[PDB]
Amino acid sequence: FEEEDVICDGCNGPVVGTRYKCSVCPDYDLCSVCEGKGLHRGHTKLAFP
Ligand SMILES: [Zn+2]
Ligand SMILES: [Zn+2]
Repeated sequence: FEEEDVICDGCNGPVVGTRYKCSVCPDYDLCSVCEGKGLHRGHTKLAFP
């Protein structure tokens, strides 16, 4: 079966916990650490569990 893996665009680490996905870009996500450092805040994001 096919598996979806989310990798953080800031640090290339796996997104464990909350996923901050850009609503503008295709396929841009941040982990909570990179989100907390303020990456990519020129675009609205969705934060899902
Ligand atoms: Zn990260
Ligand atoms: Zn974006």
